Amino acid sequence: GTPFQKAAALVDLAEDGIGLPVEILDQSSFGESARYYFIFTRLDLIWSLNYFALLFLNFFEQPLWCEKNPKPSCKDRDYYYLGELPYLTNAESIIYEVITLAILLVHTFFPISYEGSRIFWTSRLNLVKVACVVILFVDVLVDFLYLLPFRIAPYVRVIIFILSIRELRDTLVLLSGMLGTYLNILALWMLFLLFASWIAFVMFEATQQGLTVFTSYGATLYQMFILFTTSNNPDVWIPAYKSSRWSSVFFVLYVLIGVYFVTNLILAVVYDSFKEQLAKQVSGMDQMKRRMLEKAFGLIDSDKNGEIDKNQCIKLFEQLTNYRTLPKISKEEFGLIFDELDDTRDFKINKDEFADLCQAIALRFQKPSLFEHFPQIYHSALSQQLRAFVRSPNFGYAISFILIINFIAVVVETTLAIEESSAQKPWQVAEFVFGWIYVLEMALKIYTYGFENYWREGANRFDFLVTWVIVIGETATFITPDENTFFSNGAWIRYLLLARMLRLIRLLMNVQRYRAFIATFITLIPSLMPYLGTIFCVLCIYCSIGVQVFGGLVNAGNKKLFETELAEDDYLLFNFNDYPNGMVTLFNLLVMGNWQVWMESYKDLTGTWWSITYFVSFYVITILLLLNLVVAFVLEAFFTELDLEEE
Amino acid sequence: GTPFQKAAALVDLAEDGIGLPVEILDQSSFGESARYYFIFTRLDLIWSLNYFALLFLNFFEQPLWCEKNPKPSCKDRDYYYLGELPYLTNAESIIYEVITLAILLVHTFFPISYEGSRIFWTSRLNLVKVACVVILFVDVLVDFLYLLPFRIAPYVRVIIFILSIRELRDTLVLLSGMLGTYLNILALWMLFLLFASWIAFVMFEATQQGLTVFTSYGATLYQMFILFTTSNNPDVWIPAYKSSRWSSVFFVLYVLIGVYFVTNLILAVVYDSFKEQLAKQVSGMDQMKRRMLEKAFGLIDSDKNGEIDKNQCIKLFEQLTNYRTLPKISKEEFGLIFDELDDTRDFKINKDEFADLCQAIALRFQKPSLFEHFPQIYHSALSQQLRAFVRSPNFGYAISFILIINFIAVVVETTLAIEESSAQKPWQVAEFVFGWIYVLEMALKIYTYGFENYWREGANRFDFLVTWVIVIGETATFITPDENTFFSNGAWIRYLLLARMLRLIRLLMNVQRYRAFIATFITLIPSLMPYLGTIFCVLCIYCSIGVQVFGGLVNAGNKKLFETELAEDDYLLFNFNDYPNGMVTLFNLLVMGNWQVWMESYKDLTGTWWSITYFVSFYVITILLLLNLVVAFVLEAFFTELDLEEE
Ligand SMILES: [Ca+2]
Ligand SMILES: [Ca+2]
Ligand SMILES: [Ca+2]
Ligand SMILES: [Ca+2]
Ligand SMILES: [Ca+2]
Ligand SMILES: [Ca+2]
Repeated sequence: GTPFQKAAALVDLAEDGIGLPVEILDQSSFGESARYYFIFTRLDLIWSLNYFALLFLNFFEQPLWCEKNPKPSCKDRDYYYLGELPYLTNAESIIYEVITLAILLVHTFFPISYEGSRIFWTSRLNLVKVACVVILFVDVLVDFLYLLPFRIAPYVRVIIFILSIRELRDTLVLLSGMLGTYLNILALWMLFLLFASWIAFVMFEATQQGLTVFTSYGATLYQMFILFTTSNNPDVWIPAYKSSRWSSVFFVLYVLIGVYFVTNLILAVVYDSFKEQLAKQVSGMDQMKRRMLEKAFGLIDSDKNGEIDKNQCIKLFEQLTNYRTLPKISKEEFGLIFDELDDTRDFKINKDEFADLCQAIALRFQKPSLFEHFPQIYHSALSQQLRAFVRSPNFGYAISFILIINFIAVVVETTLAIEESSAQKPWQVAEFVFGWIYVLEMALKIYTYGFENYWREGANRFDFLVTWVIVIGETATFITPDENTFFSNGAWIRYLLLARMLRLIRLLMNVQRYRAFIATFITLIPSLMPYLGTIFCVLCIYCSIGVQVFGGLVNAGNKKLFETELAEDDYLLFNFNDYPNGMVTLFNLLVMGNWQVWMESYKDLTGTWWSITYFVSFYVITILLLLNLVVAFVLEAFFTELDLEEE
Repeated sequence: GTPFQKAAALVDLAEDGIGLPVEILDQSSFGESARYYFIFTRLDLIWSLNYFALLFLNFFEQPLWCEKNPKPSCKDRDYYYLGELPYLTNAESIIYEVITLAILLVHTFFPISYEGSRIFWTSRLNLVKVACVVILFVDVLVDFLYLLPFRIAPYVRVIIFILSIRELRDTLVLLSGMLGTYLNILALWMLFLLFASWIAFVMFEATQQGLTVFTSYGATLYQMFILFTTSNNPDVWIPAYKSSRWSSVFFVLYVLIGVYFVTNLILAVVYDSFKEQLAKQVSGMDQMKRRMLEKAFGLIDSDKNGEIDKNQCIKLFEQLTNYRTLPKISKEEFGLIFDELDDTRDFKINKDEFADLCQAIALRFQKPSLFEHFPQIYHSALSQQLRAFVRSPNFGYAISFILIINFIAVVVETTLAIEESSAQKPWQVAEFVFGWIYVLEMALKIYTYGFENYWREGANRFDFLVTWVIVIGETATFITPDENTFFSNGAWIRYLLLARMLRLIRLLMNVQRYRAFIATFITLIPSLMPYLGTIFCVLCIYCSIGVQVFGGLVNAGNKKLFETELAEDDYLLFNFNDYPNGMVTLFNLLVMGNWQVWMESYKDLTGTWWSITYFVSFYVITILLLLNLVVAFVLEAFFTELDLEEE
């Protein structure tokens, strides 16, 4: 047991909670565990692809109501308002499930090799993983034997995907703590709805608005709930306004208080409670991080001198460079990290000074040209003029001028979109020239800045990709002037025109005051993914429930469907017949635009009032809790960055 | 010229920028100005009532399109979908205008008495006031002579009302300061809209969604703006979804990015700019206050010793107690404030120590019973038992039990809302007893805590007034069992139930966590008044413009009206025919619920595309600027209070 290997393992554990068990580093036969751990970590791309394949299977499964015998077979894609995604047959679904299940089974039960026996079977996460895998295997076996109330696999495989990502696991734990305070503010919100309905039920008792809308307290409470979202504001109290113009005062007060006071109060409480959960998690994670780093320091210094020498600190680096979960470190970066690590400036790292290792590792990002091989070409009299001009401030001025000319060429080309293909070639030739100029621009930039220096920053790598993607398509259209099924097609021409448009957005980066706002938007999406992924997983669960409950009520032969608001508004294509169909239907309810049409219509098709619990719970869980959390993220991101420049 | 009088005037100026001119305190004949200033300030209630009456005249004026000769006379209130507020005849309008104009003219030109001659005519605010008064007088004279393109008096009197209140003027100044940054963010929003519209127009060129919705670039931009409002989300791209389910991805991306990113960025920018404006205004006002207080202190101390004695300070107190714009101060409050002001504890107030006078004045609010006159009654064994019981914690428990019994009685009474008046008498008697026992509670509370100590708090006064208002109504209903036109009416019974339900709301204060939120809302309402008044004035201006432009297009005989979205949705009662009608029509656009129905319909009635400039500018000015500001205020208040409790 080499102490440096254990120190590297402890550093890997300190970077994030994922790693080797703590109690096996000093245990005998540790290398046999490290080897299997490295082998397991070499296949993380395969594991992630398998998990995404399991997640994306719900989109391609035949709906459960098709497993029965409807009067027309559901291959009639127009009768049920289905569309555009194929269904997997029995053989295809069976083989896909078998392959994915085998890979998942290998992934789940492999940690037992480097975790021993008792440690694997005493972890709650491993226990729930094994339980989910066993449930999925039993479901697959039952399905194979049949070829049953309902198919439970869709829910299970979504759960497996959620717990397979560390960020998705963390979000659910945080939401668990919020559940106490969130339920508290829902009771206050519920009391406001309950009493406001009581006032409106007795006020409009014998009036015209109580004989058609507020027929009973349940009807009143139902209508006052929708009014709280301002989805039917003028519609609901037309009869009250037609019989008395003073009745509008009550509804004006209710909407104003409901929207500005109550709705904003929920957002403030949700964000405040969630922000408290970060403090508990971050402090706990950081406290664990420093404990692991401190323990690693003790292993390295067996002499108890208190500090590590230069070579000993270096020897740690090549031991921790075998891990793929740690930032890449070069050979010359070894001194760079040690130079930056030293805070007391004594050629030695201290115990409390060593606790800033993980932050130090991924902070260097610096440092030399391959065009310096021949000094008779690069160092020329005319070369300096080119070198001066490319680095001159007018270089951007010239490129901006070219972009403006390109902008003029694009807008005039889009104007002649109804003309035939006879006059499109002259503009194609002009666009052909514009493609190579930008390639010439980026190639010239490589000649001056170098190759490796040109590739260091991540933003330029995106510019490298988009420049090459658009030029190969542009030149492919020109080198093939005869008729083709891939270059003269209407779809290909449209894609070409869009590509040049997304090139023109670069002009918007010239405005510094606008460029800052775009940069904030770009840097926010990576940090918003775990919360956006949770919303996607919640939609997946709700989509599976919607298909199983509201399966085939929207047909071309239903009689009660054409009397509902769904048919009158021509929303028949937004149903819960498919998984893709229900995935975009839940997006329409996500934005709360005409959202009560589906809630009203599916209540009539099911014929029961219990069906509205599907939509009420979706609004409460997703709109009020998850979307309000995402909204609060965008505000806090802008508020901190905006105030930063004035400081 | 008594120096204490000038010191009191300077303190009045320090409290707020409204007061006597600075350069007349040392000028000769100062008392002749102070007397007129006090006389002017004694009539502030009359001035405020006159200003509010002038503002409220727009609601009672006959619309200008009625001044012409429509085919039916507009006394037929149903033909034009008018309703419920009377029109002032020529004589009534003339006399009301004369009275208001006379009072306003007296108010405007009275300051010239205590401001001299040259000072009055060199102030920009006074010049604007005089110009507005002259314009209003000219309009009144022209109207009298006639009995003309249009009447300008509505806008002028709205402006007069706006500039007659300091808070509205401050809000306007801050908005003028913000205008540049608001335009800066609007330009980026417009660029985003234009780019998205270009992409959508080109990409759906020859598709079914481009032959019915995106017919041209202007129509595409219009529909993309409405979609950014998310008022027609599923409707706009139904043809695209019907021809290709993958087309929904573009619209999903547009809606998500637009709404979240752009809306929250605009809100953040507006809030940041307004906070900067608040910082500037507060800094300037505080600097002016300190300068005025320093000048007053310099005036008081003519001996240049550096500190003021006690008697001189008390003399300042009863010299400044003559102003009605300053907080009330009693006799012992003189010594109380003198003791509280002393920070160095030396029986003397210092130069910088005196600058904390305005804050100290309205901070005492303390300090004794009138029931102590007879010690043979108040001091008794049973009296002691009652005093112990009322102040005991079980007093609240018993009152809560009584209120719960009242809740049961009220709910069972409301259950039998369809029954006749024969069985309502027992419940009327029960609620009669409830009202009297509540009055007994209030009287006993007065008896135990005293009279003045009971009247010190404000919520206690509110409880007193509401209890008396409900009990007088209950007893008036009970003592008249025979048929009456005021006590057996259904409206009276409904009012009684509504009054009782608020008493039933008193129980909501028992929950501490809900009581904190309610108190936060209650203390938030006063601080939001200037912004709500600014929104109200903007709504008044827009209503006047809408009545002037969209006057009588909504009739019962129009042919192009029944083909519009206004008639199909049965929104015909929400038009711009009246001032009351337009005032509630603008509220429907305020909440952005089905808001494009009016924008679509009036474009067809006017027959021009310029009419949408009325609705777009309303959305930009009101929804994106003022309502966002109110929302930001609510969020920041809730956040600060919340974070205050965990601290
Ligand atoms: Ca790790
Ligand atoms: Ca050492
Ligand atoms: Ca050191
Ligand atoms: Ca004053
Ligand atoms: Ca003195
Ligand atoms: Ca002192």
